Amino acid sequence: HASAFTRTQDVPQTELQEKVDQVLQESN
Amino acid sequence: PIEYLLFEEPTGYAVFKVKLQQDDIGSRLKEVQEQINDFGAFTKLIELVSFAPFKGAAEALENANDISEGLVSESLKAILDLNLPKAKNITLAISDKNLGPSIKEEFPYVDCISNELAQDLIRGVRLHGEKLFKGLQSGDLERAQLGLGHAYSRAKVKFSVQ
Amino acid sequence: KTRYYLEQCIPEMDDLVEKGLFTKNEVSLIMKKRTDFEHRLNSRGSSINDYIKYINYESNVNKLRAKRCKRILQVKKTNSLSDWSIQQRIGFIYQRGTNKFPQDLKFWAMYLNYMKARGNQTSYKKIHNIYNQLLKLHPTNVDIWISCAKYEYEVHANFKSCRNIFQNGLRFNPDVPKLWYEYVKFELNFITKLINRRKVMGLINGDIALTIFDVCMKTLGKHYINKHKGYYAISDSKMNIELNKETLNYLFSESLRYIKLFDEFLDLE
Amino acid sequence: NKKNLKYQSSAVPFPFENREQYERSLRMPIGQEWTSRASHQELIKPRIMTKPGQVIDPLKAP
Amino acid sequence: MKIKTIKRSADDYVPVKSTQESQMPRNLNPELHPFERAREYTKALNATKLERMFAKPFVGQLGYGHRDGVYAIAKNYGSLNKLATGSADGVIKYWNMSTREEFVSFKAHYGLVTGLCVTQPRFHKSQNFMLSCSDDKTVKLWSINVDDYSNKNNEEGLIRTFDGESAFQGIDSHRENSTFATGGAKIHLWDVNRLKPVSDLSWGADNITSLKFNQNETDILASTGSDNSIVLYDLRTNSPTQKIVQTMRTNAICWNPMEAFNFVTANEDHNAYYYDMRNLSRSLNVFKDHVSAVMDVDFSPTGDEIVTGSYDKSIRIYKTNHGHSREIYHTKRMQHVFQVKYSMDSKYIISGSDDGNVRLWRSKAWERSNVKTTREKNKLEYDEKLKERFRHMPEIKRISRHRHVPQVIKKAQEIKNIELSSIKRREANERRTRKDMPYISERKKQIVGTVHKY
Amino acid sequence: RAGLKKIDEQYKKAVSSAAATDYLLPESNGYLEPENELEKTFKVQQSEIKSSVDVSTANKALDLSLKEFGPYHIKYAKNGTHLLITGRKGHVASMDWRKGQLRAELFLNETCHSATYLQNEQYFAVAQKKYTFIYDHEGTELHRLKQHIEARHLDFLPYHYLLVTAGETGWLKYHDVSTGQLVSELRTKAGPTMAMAQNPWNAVMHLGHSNGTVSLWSPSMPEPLVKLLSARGPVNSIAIDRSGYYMATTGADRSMKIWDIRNFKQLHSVESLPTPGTNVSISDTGLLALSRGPHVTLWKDALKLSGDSKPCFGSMGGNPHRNTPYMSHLFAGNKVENLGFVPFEDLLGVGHQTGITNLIVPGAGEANYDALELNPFETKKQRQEQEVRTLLNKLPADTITLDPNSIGSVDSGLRSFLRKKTQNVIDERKLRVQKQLDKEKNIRKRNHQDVIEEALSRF
RNA sequence: UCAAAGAGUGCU
Repeated sequence: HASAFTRTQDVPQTELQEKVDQVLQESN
Repeated sequence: PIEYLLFEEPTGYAVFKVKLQQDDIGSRLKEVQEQINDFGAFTKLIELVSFAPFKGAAEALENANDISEGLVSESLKAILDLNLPKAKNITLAISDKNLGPSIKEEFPYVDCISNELAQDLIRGVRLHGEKLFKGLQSGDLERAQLGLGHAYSRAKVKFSVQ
Repeated sequence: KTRYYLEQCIPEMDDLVEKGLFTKNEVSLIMKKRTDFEHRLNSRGSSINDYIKYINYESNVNKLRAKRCKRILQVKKTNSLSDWSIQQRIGFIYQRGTNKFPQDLKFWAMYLNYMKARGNQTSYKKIHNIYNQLLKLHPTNVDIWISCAKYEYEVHANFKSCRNIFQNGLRFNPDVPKLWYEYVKFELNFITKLINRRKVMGLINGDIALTIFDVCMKTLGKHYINKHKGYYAISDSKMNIELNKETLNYLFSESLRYIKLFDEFLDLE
Repeated sequence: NKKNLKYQSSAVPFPFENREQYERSLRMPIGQEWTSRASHQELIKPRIMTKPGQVIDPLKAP
Repeated sequence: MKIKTIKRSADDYVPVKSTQESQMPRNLNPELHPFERAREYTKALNATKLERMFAKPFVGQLGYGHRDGVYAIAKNYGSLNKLATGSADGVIKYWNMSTREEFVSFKAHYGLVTGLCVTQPRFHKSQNFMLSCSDDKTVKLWSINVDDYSNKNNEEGLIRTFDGESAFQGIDSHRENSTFATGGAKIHLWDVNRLKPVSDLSWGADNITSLKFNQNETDILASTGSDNSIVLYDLRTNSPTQKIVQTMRTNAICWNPMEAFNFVTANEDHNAYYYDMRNLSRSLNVFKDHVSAVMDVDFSPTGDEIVTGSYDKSIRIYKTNHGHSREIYHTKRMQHVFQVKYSMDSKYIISGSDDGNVRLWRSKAWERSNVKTTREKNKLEYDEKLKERFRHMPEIKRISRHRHVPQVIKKAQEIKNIELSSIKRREANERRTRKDMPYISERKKQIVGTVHKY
Repeated sequence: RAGLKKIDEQYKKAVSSAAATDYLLPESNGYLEPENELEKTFKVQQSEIKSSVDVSTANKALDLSLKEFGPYHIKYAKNGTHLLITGRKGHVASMDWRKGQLRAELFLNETCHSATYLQNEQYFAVAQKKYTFIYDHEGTELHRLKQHIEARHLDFLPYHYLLVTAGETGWLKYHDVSTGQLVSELRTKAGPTMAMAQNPWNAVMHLGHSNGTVSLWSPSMPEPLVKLLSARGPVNSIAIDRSGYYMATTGADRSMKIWDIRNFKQLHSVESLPTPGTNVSISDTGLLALSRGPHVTLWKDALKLSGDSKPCFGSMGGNPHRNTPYMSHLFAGNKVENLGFVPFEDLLGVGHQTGITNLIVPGAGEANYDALELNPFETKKQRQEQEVRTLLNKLPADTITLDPNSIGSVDSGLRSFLRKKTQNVIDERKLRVQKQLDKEKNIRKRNHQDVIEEALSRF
């Protein structure tokens, strides 16, 4: 079942999700 | 083969889950049709599963248009994303066929339905209205419809105070 | 179908007399009151208070049984249906109440608190589904998103899950400055714990928030522009200029809160 | 005291295989006036069941 | 002294709340409930009466029907409310059973449509397909636009044609794979992507009248020949397996969906024969309630029912374990039933008669398709066993069994009974004197011989 | 065999379900058992018990002292909500002693021997001398049963809707209220009937006669099933427990007999009665009621196999084996017209010359009533619906038999003259061919199972 | 008012 707790999109839908994941790839 | 139903309210967007599937061969039988009128029978068919009210007057008009030109708004995308499981393909029932391709593009794993069976349930949802919301805060649809009415109209005509 | 729920109690109540904790007459008093409660719930005019009073009733019954077990049986737990039967029922009554009155925000909280309190009995997975249901009846109430985000960052310390909460919560509610303030608050907590762990690692041997600050500022202004304009744009130029004023001040005040927030985090620059 | 032929069944009904089998069952009161609400349910459930609006596909390989 | 007296709390039995339901105390002491036997029987008798009332099996007809007598009915195994029909006029139709209208109609063949099937071809959601054959010696693949999904938005019409040197009389499609078999002068296997017949199967020179693929052991195929023979095949071996010759020709065959090795056969001696695929020397069961040749038969998707479409203008329902029909359907508007099929939900019956109209019937005439309340479900269900329970009571049989059959059918039955009695008296006279009159099981009289003995 | 173990399996599940419901039973019937051996149950007097019981119980207790037509034959509706009373000189009154409103009043100055409630409180039956009348709640008489004449005892069967009438005539009639026609007429030929009672378990009517023979009766049947003399003297009354296992008779010769119907044996006999008992009533709990003239003596657990359980007046030096009355009450200057147990109440009605008095007795009534069957608190909307369902599930008269568990068991011109003769010839042929088969059946059985005489055997 | 009998509404 769809759950908020685990991301179900498999790609970052919200532009926020774009920005944060960029740092995470950048960080480590 | 339907499991989820998408409905739109002036206050917001309502999703329903189809607990039981009505007979399709006997769809035109009076006995199935009487059930749609009957609230008690209808509640056995479906159950309100989600409702996300619109943030304000402006959002409703924007979504009211986006529904009109067969488009998916950001609000609609968020609701469907949270509710519809990834899954072979989950089936969603929708009033508009034109919204079909738009939903499929954003969600490849959902198959939309707009056959008479879907229309039959959609009619029942709109028939009972707030009674199906089971006490959830949906304001008053009749006034909200009035709220959006000229608002949707005056926009297209480009009516102005000038 | 009041009887069907009632018959579920019989194997339990039979266990009580068999173990000798409760006499025949005493259990009859218990069943009678249970019978009264079930009719009220199954009838028209039932209210959320009706589920609360029933729920409180079993808890006291549960306390009587366990407290009686030590006095009479002198056993911490008698291996029989009685020990876990009451706890199953209370959850069952709650589930009916939540389904019967999803609107009442108060009644849900008792379930989350009640379900959480008996963690050993109740796996965190059960807690997750309830939050999954509850978020999903009320996506627009930010106070859930922080609550479940709260629960899994402290009880479970799963930042990856907690972060997804704010991402989903912000997706539904981008105009609520609080949840943004709450999200940056979590991130800086994550960074501070990380660097403190790094400091501990050395002893035994953040930019991300600013992006939240920036993106937060854009959308809140966008929504604040949406409000105070209603359905339609503002034709007057001067009034449009004003609408820029409130958002700047509203955005400036909305910035200033973070300036206070940064002050707490000594470890950060 | 001769029994009335009106109420004597002609033969032992299916699935019962011998005469004593039918009277053992026929001593049973099915009605809920003699059976608990739960107990009524297991007895009254029929062998064959189907869900409306679904295709009963051929059995998959065991 | 120590005294107690019965004590009634008014609040407990009379709720203070007006909306609260009153208490219904229960005491299951048998003493308080006398005549359990009589009460159940009376309720059973009443329920039997209720049953005959609600028996309203006919629900409607599909549009205006076909041009000539319908002779081919194919049901979409993957879908509930789609159905394909063909008539001797050479026209084929695809129906929306829920709306009882047509999706599309094609003048497929110059001659008669002798076989029709639905499939999902694997060419090497938005459209469905059928295969049609005819005595004009061509097989045509068709594509139909359907409104099941709205994920798209055409190319409706013929897709491919397969020419044959000889006329074809029946067709079936392999469920798992796109391969399909066609039965005319000689039984072939075909591929959708090959125009020529991929393989040739034949026991001998005899022509094949009908075929039906197995639904579970999908590689097994069965066919019927004009020489009163039933032939079994296995695709894996690409050869025929078994042949048994009957006293009569058989018109149709259906495989039991729950027993992969079990099938039923429609016969010309007023009978349907129920067979195990492993031991064909006998029959598993026989059904004898028709008065004319049985044209068509099928298995329910629940697997507990079969129907037999007969030339005597009637449709019968049979329990698999019982040898006599439990139900009869008829109308003056029946002329010659040639095709009978089920809805995939097992609730409704589809009939095709040569009058050119396709009709729908309830599998159980008294049952109603609305969603029932739990109280309704229990009581309606509650009547069921009591009817099953007191089935052989005289009055219950008299009411439950009774059906209005057409005068033509009954008089045939009466004459038919006089035949069998006159026969039975005759062989009974033989056994008085003849030393060697072997007793023949009814399950074996129809079998003339089997090729492979065991 | 295995299937029967399966079938037997639901039995153990079914009886467990019955125990599970028995576990739930909301209420318990009243008890009375001494603390102290020196104090006994048959000295305790009603006034003290009246003080003991609750104020509502005292208010529930009814005492109606009327002389205008006394003595009074009390009667209680099956539900017990409404109480029907017929005086000796014969007026009848219907009222709800609980509700406090009279349903109907009937002040007819014609002698009435008894009365009985019909399918519901709305309609009820009364026995005038020489005729039987039917009345409504409003008090109007719907009709008159012309066939039924000189009826003393009137009894009505709820499920079968049959009304039975016993009289001194010897003519007996069964009448089904719903149908409106008498099912059958039967003459016992044994003379007058002092007592009539029904066993609810089997629905077999019991009729007593001066010879002492108590007679079982059935609707479809032309005769009486069973013939049993209880006593030398005429039987004053016959009592049948609700279970039907026990049946009690008191002879006019001061003797009391306890009988069991199932095995058809005399359970116990008592001669200790100083004088013949006026009337006998049996509690639902099995407690037995004996009324002799002024004083009524009650025995707890009277119906049991043990000889010690048998009723015994007084005691033999406090012998435990002797069984004293569980309650002893005397109405001074009174005689017992009849005894009536109050349905679903811990209460015994008593009929007497001065009027109607109701005596509270612990354990008298069954504690937990079956609402589906009868509900004292039944509302009128439910009441009519219950009637209709009872109509739908009405039991036909011919269903009545000795045992219900037995039921369901498995066991022209010249041409005509020529025509008449040919069918005759066909008949002789049928008889004769059948017989040729008969010898051939005889021959097979036979096959299956002086020197000179041998010398000439061939000839 | 009770008291019996009707005809709709709400809802499980």
